Amino acid sequence: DLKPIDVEVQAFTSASQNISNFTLHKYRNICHVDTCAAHLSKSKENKEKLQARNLRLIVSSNEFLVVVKELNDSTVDNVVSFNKACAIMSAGVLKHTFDEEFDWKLSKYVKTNNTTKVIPDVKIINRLAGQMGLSAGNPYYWMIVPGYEFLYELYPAEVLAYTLVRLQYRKNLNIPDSMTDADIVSSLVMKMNRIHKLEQTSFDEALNLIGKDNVSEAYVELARDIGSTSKTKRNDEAILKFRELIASFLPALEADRIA
Amino acid sequence: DLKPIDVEVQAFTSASQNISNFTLHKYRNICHVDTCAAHLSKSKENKEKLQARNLRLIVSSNEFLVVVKELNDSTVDNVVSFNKACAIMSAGVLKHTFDEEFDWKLSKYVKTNNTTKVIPDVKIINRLAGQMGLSAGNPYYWMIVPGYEFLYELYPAEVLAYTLVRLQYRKNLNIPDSMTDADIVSSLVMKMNRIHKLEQTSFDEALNLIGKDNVSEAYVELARDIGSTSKTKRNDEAILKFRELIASFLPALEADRIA
Amino acid sequence: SDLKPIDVEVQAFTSASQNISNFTLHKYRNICHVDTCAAHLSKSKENKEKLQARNLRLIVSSNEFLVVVKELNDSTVDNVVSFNKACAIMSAGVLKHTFDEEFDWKLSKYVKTNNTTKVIPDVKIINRLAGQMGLSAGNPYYWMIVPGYEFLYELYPAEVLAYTLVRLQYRKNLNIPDSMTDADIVSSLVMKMNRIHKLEQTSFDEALNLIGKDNVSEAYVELARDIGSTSKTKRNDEAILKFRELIASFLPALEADRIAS
Amino acid sequence: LKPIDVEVQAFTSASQNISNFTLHKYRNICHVDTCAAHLSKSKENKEKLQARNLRLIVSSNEFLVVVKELNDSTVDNVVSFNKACAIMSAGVLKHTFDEEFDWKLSKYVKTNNTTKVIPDVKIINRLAGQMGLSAGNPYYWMIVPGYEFLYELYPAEVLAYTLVRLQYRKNLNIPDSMTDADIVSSLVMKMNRIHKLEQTSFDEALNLIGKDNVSEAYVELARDIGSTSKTKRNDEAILKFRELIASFLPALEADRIASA
Repeated sequence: DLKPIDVEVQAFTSASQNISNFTLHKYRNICHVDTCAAHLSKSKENKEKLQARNLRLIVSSNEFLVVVKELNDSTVDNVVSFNKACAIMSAGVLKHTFDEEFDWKLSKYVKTNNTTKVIPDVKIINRLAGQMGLSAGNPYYWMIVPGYEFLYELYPAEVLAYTLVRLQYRKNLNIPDSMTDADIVSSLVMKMNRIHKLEQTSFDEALNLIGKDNVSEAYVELARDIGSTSKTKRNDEAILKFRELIASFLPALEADRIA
Repeated sequence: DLKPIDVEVQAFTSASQNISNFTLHKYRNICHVDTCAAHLSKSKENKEKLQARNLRLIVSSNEFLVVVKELNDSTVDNVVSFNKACAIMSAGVLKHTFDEEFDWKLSKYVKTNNTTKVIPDVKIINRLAGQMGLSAGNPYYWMIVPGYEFLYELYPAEVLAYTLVRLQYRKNLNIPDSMTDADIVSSLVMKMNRIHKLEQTSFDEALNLIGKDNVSEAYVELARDIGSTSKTKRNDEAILKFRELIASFLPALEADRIA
Repeated sequence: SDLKPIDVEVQAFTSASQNISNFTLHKYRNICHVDTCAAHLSKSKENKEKLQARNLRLIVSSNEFLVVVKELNDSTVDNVVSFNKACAIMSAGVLKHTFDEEFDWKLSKYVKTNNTTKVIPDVKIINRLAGQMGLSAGNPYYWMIVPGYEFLYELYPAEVLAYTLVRLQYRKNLNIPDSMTDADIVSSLVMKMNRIHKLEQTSFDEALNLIGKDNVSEAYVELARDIGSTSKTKRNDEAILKFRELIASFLPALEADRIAS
Repeated sequence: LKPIDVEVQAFTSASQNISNFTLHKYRNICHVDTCAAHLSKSKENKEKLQARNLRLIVSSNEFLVVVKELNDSTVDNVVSFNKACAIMSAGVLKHTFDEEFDWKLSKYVKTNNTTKVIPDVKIINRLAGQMGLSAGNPYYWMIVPGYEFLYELYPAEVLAYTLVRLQYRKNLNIPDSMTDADIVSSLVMKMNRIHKLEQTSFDEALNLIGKDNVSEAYVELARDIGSTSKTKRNDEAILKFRELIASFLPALEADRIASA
């Protein structure tokens, strides 16, 4: 009566799991600097378009990336998330603005040996870095991008310092209160757990390996010009006066209510 | 399978933004009312299409608009951004639902003179206005659109009152919590800043030029039905009333226990 | 010339484009064979488990079946329904033979139910949900204790509200999770009451007096009379207390283990 | 919509009959890697079970017919989903747990095995993974549906896992639709059968099996969760990060003085 269907044995293995071993080291030379800087300068609009369609971004005469929403995870190297796309392109630019990068086998910063010395076009503007008070030409300019946390494997002290700046200067950076302090650091802490094995390693050990003085120097540079523009003050003054208006309206709100 | 759109490389520069003057007064008569109301009722789907291609929107038998993303906005009169397009079509409907508009020469509202009496087709639905508790036929119905802030130059007290409502009832309107309170008012403040010159003018001076009584009239109208619409207040009232009922029944319950 | 824009044809968004048809139990009043619908209801837990994997076809009489599905794809089709609507339709089919009266909203009163054939639900079919409240087979309320019962408000408002009252009061006795706020308990009923009573322009006391607070109280007394505890539920509650006692005992050993690591 | 037909079959007092189920009737039916492979597909077997009864071949000599709970039988090889998973789990754990319980001696005797078998370490248990276990852990294949039936063989280990489920229910993605009593009810039912809890105390039961054994297993399982918690790492990070930012005040003032 039970009429059972046969179920063939088929174990769940690593082959059936998500093999996401993403490293920026497989993408170090795919950018034409001014091209990837341009794509990064349009990160807001690229994200708006990504809501509707997948994107194809040409990054050099020899390479392109296919940008997806993460749910479309694929082993194919040049199919990537939005944050991975942004990190890959930023790495292509920062190769020419940061003199040093991290060697995890030597546990130290080493010189980035760059055959070709290229200056990113100083006329390409990064609105995210401009909100911080950074100006075009700053070496950190093209690090202020979505998914910057993936850069931790190349520039750990610089990436952590920016995360620290986001944590301290929430309000100057227009970060919503919906974002807890954990929301700010969680992406970075995932990257740090991958490299440092935080289950078996402490945060003190990780921070001393990359060097707190390195983090200190980057934090000072990134925080130097954070503040408020005239627009940010006008918006803050408006909110306070708009709530004044809302308050002065309640007599008439309850009067219309009685009727 | 992923069908990606090609994204043309075009860097953001200081020349990227049209800082050019925009006045709704050169678009006052281009709409056939029900046609523009029909486009506005599809604002969500038009924006999705706009990510892939520019849009040609026929607004009457004499006029059309070319819709582009913001960085492609032009001095060309019929090439407009998404928000300007929606504002233009909203003004075309609102000229037949709002009796008065603002004259900045005379610092007062004047009567809108309409050759033709036209009622917007009450069967065209504004999903955005339903979220706020407005029903079709309400004179404010087709002001609840993207880029409504551009309407400030015609209906300043009404536009401000809606902004006040968006600030106070953000959660009721299911505004994403990714948006700060400054995000909610920024667009309006920018338009108020161009017209009132808020670097040499006070918010109080601006608010008394348009009239705090007028803002109050409109705030009461728009705020009225959000309150009576709150799912959360109905449920809270119910919980208290329900517990009052349970207290009512305790004598009957004890009497039943004895029998 | 270079913008090359695509043409967008005018096509207004209407109520034809929303299409939320009004669901009424009045279009399903005679589709049940009583013992068949009570049996489907007696397996609501297992029907719900099966719906996670596949859509369901439930035969309700020799002339009718329902197709139960998760999140109706704008189902305008009458026989294609949600789990809660399917459960309410089958519950109404049974309660037509156990409740003597139903509500007439044009008369604002309860009226007699026109039943030519009086059928007794098979008393051997057990409702585990009603048994958890302390109800016994044969109770007229037995097959009201079902998922999606709130839809029955349009036929039995005072009985549906009274059950909601028992759920709100006796959370703990009825194994209701803390993840369910008190609003979560009443929200579906309040949506039904809003649709019928127009609660934007009517008070809760207006609504409660039209259906009748004495009607609510009679039903509340019936449903709350036998609320209590089984030996099993005290065992679980004692187990939870002792288990936490153990967890506290072990905090020395866990701290000792962590610094060692 | 391709609906499945659901046969009408009322729930009665007949639908469930209390019947003795002992894992001791099934101790040698598994080929270890085969049962581990079935357990590794527990989620997919459950989805299949909603539509059809399943036949699972567990060795070259044996198979189980898996049915929904109300179709459970006294027939040995017709079993519920939870019983099937527990039978296959005991088959794997016989070669990973060194000791099992003797309820006539009221203590853990040694598991004697003719053949030394190691479960294929490349078969993955997804639910043991989110708990923070890694393949090769002796507890790896206890983290299965219906594990509570294993109390008959590994009472301290089963109780310890139930303890971890109660405390760290958020870390283990346990649905919040479940009460704390939902988490322990199945274990208490089995504890009630063996210990006669109406005429026995919990304290009596836990002393028979040994509170020391329970603690040992509890610490093992609880430590792997702690180190695994994403929320905990983020909280630690924020504390360390606030300290670091305070560290930088002298360097910041030095830069503020240079800027002026």
